[PDB]
Amino acid sequence: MNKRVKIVATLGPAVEIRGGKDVEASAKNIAKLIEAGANTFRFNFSHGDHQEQGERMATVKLAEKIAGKKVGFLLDTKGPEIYSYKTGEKIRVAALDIYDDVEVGRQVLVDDGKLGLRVVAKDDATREFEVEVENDGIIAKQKGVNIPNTKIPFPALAERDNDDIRFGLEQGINFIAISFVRTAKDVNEVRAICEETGNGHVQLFAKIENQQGIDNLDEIIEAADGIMIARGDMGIEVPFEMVPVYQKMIIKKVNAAGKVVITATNMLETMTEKPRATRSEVSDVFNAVIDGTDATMLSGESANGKYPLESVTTMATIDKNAQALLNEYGRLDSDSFERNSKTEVMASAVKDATSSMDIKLVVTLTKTGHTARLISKYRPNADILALTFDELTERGLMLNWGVIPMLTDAPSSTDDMFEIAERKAVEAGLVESGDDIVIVAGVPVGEAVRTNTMRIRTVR
Amino acid sequence: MNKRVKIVATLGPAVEIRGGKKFGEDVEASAKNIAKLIEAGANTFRFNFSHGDHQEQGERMATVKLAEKIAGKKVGFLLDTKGPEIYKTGEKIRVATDDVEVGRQVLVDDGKLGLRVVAEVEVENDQKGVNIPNTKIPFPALAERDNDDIRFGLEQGINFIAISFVRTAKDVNEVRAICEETGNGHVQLFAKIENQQGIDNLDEIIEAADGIMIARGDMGIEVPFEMVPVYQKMIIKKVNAAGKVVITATNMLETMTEKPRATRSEVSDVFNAVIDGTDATMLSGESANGKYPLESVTTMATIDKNAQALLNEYGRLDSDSFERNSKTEVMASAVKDATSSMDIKLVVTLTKTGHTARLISKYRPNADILALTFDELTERGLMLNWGVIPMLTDAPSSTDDMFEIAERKAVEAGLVESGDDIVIVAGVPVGEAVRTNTMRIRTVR
Amino acid sequence: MNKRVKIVATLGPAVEIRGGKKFGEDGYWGEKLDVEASAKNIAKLIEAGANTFRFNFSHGDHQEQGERMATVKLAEKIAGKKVGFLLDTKGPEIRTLNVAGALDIYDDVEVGRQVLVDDGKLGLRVVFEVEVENDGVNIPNTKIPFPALAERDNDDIRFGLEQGINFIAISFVRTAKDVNEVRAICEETGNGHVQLFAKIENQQGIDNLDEIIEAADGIMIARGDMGIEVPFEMVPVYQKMIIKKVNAAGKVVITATNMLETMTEKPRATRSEVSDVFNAVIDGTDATMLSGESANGKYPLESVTTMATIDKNAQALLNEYGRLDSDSFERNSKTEVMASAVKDATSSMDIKLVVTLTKTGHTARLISKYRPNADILALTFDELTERGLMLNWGVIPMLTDAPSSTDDMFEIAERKAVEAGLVESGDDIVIVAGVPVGEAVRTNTMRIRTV
Amino acid sequence: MNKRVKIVATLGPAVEIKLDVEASAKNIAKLIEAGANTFRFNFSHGDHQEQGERMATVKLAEKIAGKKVGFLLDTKGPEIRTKTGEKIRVATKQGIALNVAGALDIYDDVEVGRQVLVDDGKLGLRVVAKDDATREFEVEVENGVNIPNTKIPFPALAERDNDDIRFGLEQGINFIAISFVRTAKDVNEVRAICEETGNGHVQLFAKIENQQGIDNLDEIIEAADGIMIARGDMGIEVPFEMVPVYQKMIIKKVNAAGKVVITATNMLETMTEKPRATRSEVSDVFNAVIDGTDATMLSGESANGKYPLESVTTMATIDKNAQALLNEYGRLDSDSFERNSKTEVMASAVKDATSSMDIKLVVTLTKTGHTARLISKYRPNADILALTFDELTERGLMLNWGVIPMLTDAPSSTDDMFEIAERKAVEAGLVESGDDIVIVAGVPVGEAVRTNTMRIRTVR
Ligand SMILES: O=P(O)(O)OC[C@H]1O[C@](O)(COP(=O)(O)O)[C@@H](O)[C@@H]1O
Ligand SMILES: O=P(O)(O)OC[C@H]1O[C@](O)(COP(=O)(O)O)[C@@H](O)[C@@H]1O
Ligand SMILES: O=P(O)(O)OC[C@H]1O[C@](O)(COP(=O)(O)O)[C@@H](O)[C@@H]1O
Ligand SMILES: O=P(O)(O)OC[C@H]1O[C@](O)(COP(=O)(O)O)[C@@H](O)[C@@H]1O
Repeated sequence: MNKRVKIVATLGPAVEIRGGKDVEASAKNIAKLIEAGANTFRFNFSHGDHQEQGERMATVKLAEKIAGKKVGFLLDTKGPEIYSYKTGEKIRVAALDIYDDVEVGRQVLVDDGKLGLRVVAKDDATREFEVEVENDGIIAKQKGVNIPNTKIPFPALAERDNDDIRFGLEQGINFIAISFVRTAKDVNEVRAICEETGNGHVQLFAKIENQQGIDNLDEIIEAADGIMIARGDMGIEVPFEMVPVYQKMIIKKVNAAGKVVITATNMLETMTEKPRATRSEVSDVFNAVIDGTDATMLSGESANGKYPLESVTTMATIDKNAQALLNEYGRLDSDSFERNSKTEVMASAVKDATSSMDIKLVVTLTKTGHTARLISKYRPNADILALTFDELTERGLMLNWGVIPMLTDAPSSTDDMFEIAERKAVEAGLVESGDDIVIVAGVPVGEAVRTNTMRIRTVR
Repeated sequence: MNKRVKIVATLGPAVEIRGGKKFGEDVEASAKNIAKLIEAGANTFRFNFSHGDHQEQGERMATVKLAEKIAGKKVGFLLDTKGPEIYKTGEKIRVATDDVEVGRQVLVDDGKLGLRVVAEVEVENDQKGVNIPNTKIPFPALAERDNDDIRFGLEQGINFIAISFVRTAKDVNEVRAICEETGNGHVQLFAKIENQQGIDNLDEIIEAADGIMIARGDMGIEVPFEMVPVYQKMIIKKVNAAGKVVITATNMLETMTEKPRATRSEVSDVFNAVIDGTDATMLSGESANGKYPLESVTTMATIDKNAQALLNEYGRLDSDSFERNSKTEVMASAVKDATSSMDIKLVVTLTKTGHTARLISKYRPNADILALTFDELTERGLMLNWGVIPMLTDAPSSTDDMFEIAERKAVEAGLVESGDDIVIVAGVPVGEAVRTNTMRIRTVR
Repeated sequence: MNKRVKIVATLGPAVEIRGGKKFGEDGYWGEKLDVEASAKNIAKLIEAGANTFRFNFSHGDHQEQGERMATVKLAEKIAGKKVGFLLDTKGPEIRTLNVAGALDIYDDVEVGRQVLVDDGKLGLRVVFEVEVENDGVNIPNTKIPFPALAERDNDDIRFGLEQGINFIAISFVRTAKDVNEVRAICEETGNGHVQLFAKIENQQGIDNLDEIIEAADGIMIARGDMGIEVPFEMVPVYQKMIIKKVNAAGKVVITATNMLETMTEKPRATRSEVSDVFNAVIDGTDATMLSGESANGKYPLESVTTMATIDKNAQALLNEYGRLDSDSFERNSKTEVMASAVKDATSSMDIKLVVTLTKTGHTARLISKYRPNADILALTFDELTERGLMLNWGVIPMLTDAPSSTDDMFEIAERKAVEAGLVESGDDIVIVAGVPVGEAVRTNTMRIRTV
Repeated sequence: MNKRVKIVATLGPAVEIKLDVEASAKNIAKLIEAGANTFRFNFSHGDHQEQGERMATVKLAEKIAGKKVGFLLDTKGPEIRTKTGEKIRVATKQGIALNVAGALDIYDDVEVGRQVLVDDGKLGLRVVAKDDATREFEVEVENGVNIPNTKIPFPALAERDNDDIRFGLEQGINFIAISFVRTAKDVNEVRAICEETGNGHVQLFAKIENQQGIDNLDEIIEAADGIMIARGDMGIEVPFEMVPVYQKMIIKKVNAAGKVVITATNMLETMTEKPRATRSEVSDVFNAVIDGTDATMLSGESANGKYPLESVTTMATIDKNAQALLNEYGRLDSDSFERNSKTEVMASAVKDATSSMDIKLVVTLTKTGHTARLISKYRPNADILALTFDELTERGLMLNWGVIPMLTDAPSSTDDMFEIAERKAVEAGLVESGDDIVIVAGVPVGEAVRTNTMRIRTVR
């Protein structure tokens, strides 16, 4: 019984066992988050340096060979960043001069948006904001400041970020989560690097963190390969009771576009410290599966928590069960999609087959992962083994709902792709004799040009 | 545009030209006539054995075999068995023989004169056929008058038998005993429902039979005349659910027996038979013995063709409720999906027995269904399934590309042209595949 | 079991006794109309379920029409039930050519048009030099400038309003203008209460269907001529699309022509005629019509009774097979939302009767738009609005005293229902009214009450 | 814009100022202004005396806030109070060991292969052998005491339970949540106390904490007046990954029954020691409102947190956003209910009017509060003003979805309840001139059994 929601697990020091408190030891430890249900590790280049990142990547390539399973490599960029008080205390506040881009009536928030300073006056002397306090609270050395609803001219791509992804593209990554995507352009420029440097295979998840990115969700979905729902920044930058509705609506739109969405931040946050999750958190990751998410993500829980292995297995088991109730309660609705291509109508016909019968497995023989993404779109009640013929495409499919990618030789004009499909499934022990599978391919290899053939086969 | 609903035309004198003189005033003359019913959209000729001798039926079936040669199209051959058979308000009268309750009605001449038995009968309103509604009278499940006729038919070469006055599975099974004992298992059996006992046992009759003939004449006398609309909707639904074929019969373009144009109730009634889900519509008297036989076929074909353009909006069958009971079904379902997802011009099934062509027809895709079959008897046996166009082809070799043969037979048929998308289903590889197991979406070159 | 689908029975010589002799007995014409004998012939059609009589002003002079309407006013008193009076206009016409208003059609019949003869059985193709194509006169797809209202129709409608009619059925409606011109006669002469049914009978009438329904009080599908003027195999699609639309408009539809035609000669209808009446009801029609079958046929009483039982049986299956859908309606007024809530109530429990205290019949029309699964008793306060309700689906009109501001209309409602013989005790009814009387502007209260 | 989803706030030291009261009265007072609808006194963290004066404190809180609220008492209910491989032992013996509630021999009920979870389902002791002769247990360590999936005959009515139920009924309460309900009888011998005392008007909420209570859900719902989903204990008694399944299915069965349902546990949990909620917490609160819950519960977040007023104002914000997405995402579907009574069917028409037109308010003239409970079940798109004529059913409606309980003098047989209906709502500040409202009542008053008539009126 396989887990179909993918897990994106952030890495950090928690798994890195430093001289007993060291590669092959902590590679044998992250190879355990792989066996536990992690499909992609996140490297947040906001909390490390290239020397620390470049190392923690060669050590995961070690764990893949320990565990036998491969995983995806995702770089998260850093992107635009910016004494206890009591109410009414009118004060003020001081590399871009954001002076004329924040206006009166805005709100300046410090630390997880925990202290509000409404800007009441435009002091123009020392270029300062005459603000005042709305609630008692702190300002600590170096904590996040968000000025919501403002459109501060941050670069489409900050070169701090430019250098970061360029280093990732040369170690060997598969995805880039772009932080603070406000327009399609913030995506296009990271795209222009992936093609310039010869890495068209990389997939871009835009992170939606503020109102600029929600009011542009369409044109961003169009330009990106996925959406990461960075709820943290979004839950400061827009009303905190609107991220449940914005999350339901993002998962639906992104599924409609045939792309991947990842639901992020705070999913098992207690389990950073304590060894068990609140039932508010088991509710959350469960509901993300019913809203249609491709993948659930661990941030702090996996990177710098006491229980890194525990929060993967936890998510894994919640995800595993919540998949069992998508028939009854599922919110995605494939029956409303326009089938906009021959491969997509085929993907529909496969969903129909799994609804009509007990299909154990769908197999697709796919060069670029297109029919695998499209089958995944329709969320069949069966797992999708995607036989592809190049590791980059294989790794590129590891966040798609239900997809199990697997390398095999590109087939010649003279070999039953249908026996190959049965053979590779059984080798993987995903089907036992008498199981029914749905195999799709473009046949005959040579004249096919797209997936064009659906076959129902019972395993010998 | 191809007529999906099939027409069963009852044969008789109205087209048979005897010594140059028409009916009511020579097989080559009558063959050029029958050739015109065929191009007009007759898919199957009916031979009602209830009115005719064995000399007559033999000679007509002669005439249509020539008609196919003239017409360049084949049709099916249907034998209608005859089977079981038999004053003013207040006159008191008796009649002479255990199955008739004192309370039953007797009706002489086509259910118009009413004898309500009281011990002895009494008239109720102001060698004839008699009905006794709501009685389980033990007519032989297999009569002998019929037993001889059926054997006489299978002799000549027939594809269907319509069993008059079915009321239990026994009445069909014993006619199916005769077909697989003469080595014509290939013959398909329509169970005419005509009375309450038929309707009460309709499920077991559907199961035994290959299809129902909704026999509305007798059925109008035997059940209350205002429930046959209700029965017609519920029989078409159930037969369809059982992957079988339902003919809707008698009185359809009635006044076209005498006048050149149909009443607006008649047009409405053919029209609604399609919307309810009929596989076929039937002309009885209208084409057997009537002044405008070809105009009756042409009118029904024109009506049938329109009503199918509205099956999506108005249509009553609903394939989403069906349970796919075999791997061939879930692929029939998956074909219907394909035709819903994009503009598909034709379904092509390569089919040894026509099983696959029937499950596809069952699902009623929005596309015609070209059936590529390898013997004349499977071919003719598919001519009453909704939307199936039977086309004889050479059995594909172990090297032939059957998706190519599907395209070439369809372009030969003139059912497709360069640009059209088609769905093609097959058993691959040929011979070793136990059932249709492959679906292809092919663009026509 | 009250028949909720109303019937329109055309009257004619078939029910009329002329000196002991029935219609067709040798020497029946130029005799003495036995009016009291003819009145209890007619009176039995009324009991058998005829809800309104059609006087077809194409096959009668003004005196014979005037006399028959008299006989029907008697028949009511025998039957102890009242019916509506319907005038069917002659309309624009051409016959073998004689044209109405002696018009010259020559400058607007283009070439490539058809010319049909006798019930559309023989075709003539304009090349008028015209060729025969196969072995009354219609000219499909033309816009012959027939006056929006001729004069013979003007005089027919006026004679009829004088006698006292409740409905007019306007022949060959091509646009709203044909309707608004008869609506002006009706208002000009005091008869603003009269209701107009447009007969859609041709391509321009169908092309203009929306604006016509907007002008009229409802539609008479006259499938006869419609099937000569448009491709015969469309009449079903048009029947279904007109019923759905006239219902979305909360107006009345009548399905008509050849419905039980075999019964005009032989005494039992064919299977396709029983089919046709059944499907009309399942389609959504308020009303089924008889023409020849009841006017000059050998079994007018039987054809009425047959239509009634098909209609009574068909209605019991509207819940399954029924084509109309009151769920997609937009409720455009507070009375409609009350109509909606009545219909919801008759769906949650068994309701044997809905009652409405209606001054104008509005609430009655809006309730019957929603096709609740009960009967509708309309208690109205004059014979004009009572009779005017008589072709609305499921509506039983009954005249009662206008309630006073010191009256329980809910007890009035129960008392009248028990008087009519529709309820017994323990039955559940929905009652609807504007309370308090003389202060409520509109039907604003519903109540569920045990008899 | 009023709030329809009710809040149950648990009171504790956190709002109270020796214990003063007039100072504690004006903390509790703005909890009511925030949205707190019913106060919960968990009678397992305090004696009869202290919890007595807190109920005295809130009723003057009521009269400074200018709104009345409800009184819920949670029984202590049944209880058992007391690294890998360690083969320890634990004893069934009493007064030696387990502090079984009211003392019991729990031996011949806990079979081998069960599981003894000490310290909040923290530690796991897999029972491996039974010492039939001694009667103790032989366990083996795996990774308060809960023993899942066993029918321990816990005191169906302990006198410790019997004691505090009677002190509440004397002090003026409204609801009793009954802990660890496992059969119908656990509500009967507490309802038999209420009818006894002359307090049949009080309503009982079965707290479902264990598996027996989930196997017996139907007959308990039949016997109780509501369910409190105690996701605290439930997460330990059943597999933690199914409490979101069981929560969704509980709320459905409870709302089909026409009874109240409360989502409790861990809901705004971080809002105890931190000032803003996790994004998994807000999604949790949000989802239970889409699930169709009548009320949402704060425990320690208002009983002993740093931010009790803020926990209620935030929960009040999430409830009023989720309520506005009920016509789109709502899991409850009233179109499937059978309409059993003539009051159900009148409630069904009120629903109809709120979907046929803009209905600002539905008003019920009710005495039992029945009609207001049938209307609430069908969840009309509008608030419910329930007029009833005594503070002893006025209080009991305060946990029903959407209903604003308001008291006035019972009407005379010579009046139009409708006029007084329009008159309360205008005084109540819920409607202005032109508002369309739906009034339901039984007429004529003094000779009419059930709720009888429905009227549509536009506010004078
Ligand atoms: O059916 P569509 O959307 O036109 O996709 C067809 C395209 O996808 C491809 O078939 C790639 O498909 P796979 O990567 O799934 O094998 C291309 O050859 C082809 O051009
Ligand atoms: O898939 P099902 O319904 O079990 O039926 C399969 C059977 O019908 C057949 O497929 C025949 O099908 P066709 O005649 O339509 O090719 C047999 O080969 C097989 O025994
Ligand atoms: O609710 P609506 O459609 O605006 O109807 C309002 C009209 O209905 C009427 O009550 C007519 O109603 P009744 O004839 O049914 O009594 C008028 O007085 C009123 O102006
Ligand atoms: O639910 P039912 O069967 O209509 O019964 C209605 C019940 O509610 C009551 O009408 C109470 O109604 P209220 O809501 O006005 O208090 C009782 O008279 C009656 O027993």
